[PDB]
Amino acid sequence: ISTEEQLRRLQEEKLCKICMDRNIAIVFVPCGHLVTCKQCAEAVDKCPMCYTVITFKQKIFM
Amino acid sequence: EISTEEQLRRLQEEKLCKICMDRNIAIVFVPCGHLVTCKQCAEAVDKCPMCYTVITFKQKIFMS
Ligand code: NI
Ligand SMILES: [Zn+2]
Ligand SMILES: [Zn+2]
Ligand SMILES: [Zn+2]
Ligand SMILES: [Zn+2]
Repeated sequence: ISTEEQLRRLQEEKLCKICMDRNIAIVFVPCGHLVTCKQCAEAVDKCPMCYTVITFKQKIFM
Repeated sequence: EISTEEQLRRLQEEKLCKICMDRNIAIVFVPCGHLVTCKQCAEAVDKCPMCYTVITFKQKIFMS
């Protein structure tokens, strides 16, 4: 409910779901999930969230 | 950015389509990688409205 806690929550959402250090920076084609930072995207050939095979790793910019 | 409040506001707003600001980004542009528009707003553009790079694909993304 508090501002700080809402904030902590959104920050935590932005984090790579594999290393949880760096922010997400890659979108998986073709499933379209935002899952990993750039480094961690080197370790995966299938989306961790939906297991779709990744045909391409697009770099993103907000 | 200068207070927890503005930090919150920014993280909340950056989810929003940058054109209409009425709904979440739902498209990433290939090849530039800009996250700019909801599905509706991406319909009209053939170049990214941020960097003007020709768009070869509008990839749907899941952002909540
Ligand atoms: Ni509005
Ligand atoms: Zn990572
Ligand atoms: Zn996926
Ligand atoms: Zn829009
Ligand atoms: Zn662009």
